[PDB]
Amino acid sequence: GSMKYLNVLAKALYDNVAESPDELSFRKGDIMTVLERDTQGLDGWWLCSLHGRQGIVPGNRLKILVGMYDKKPAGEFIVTD
Repeated sequence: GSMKYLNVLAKALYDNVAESPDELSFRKGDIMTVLERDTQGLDGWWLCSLHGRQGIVPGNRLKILVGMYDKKPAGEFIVTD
């Protein structure tokens, strides 16, 4: 239905440390779900979710992996045109 998320994940190829709580701290080998891309108007920065938080992550350090095919059916949203 309407208002569905991407529900694709990506594996970190490189590690980082986050200086802000709005930024995600991840390490190489870890996997996070990508919710949307270019989330701050910055090309290549994706809004990912990991460890109970969501935050900005440089997608240039991630590799997209389809880890889930089954997912919520969603669709619970108002009508839109």
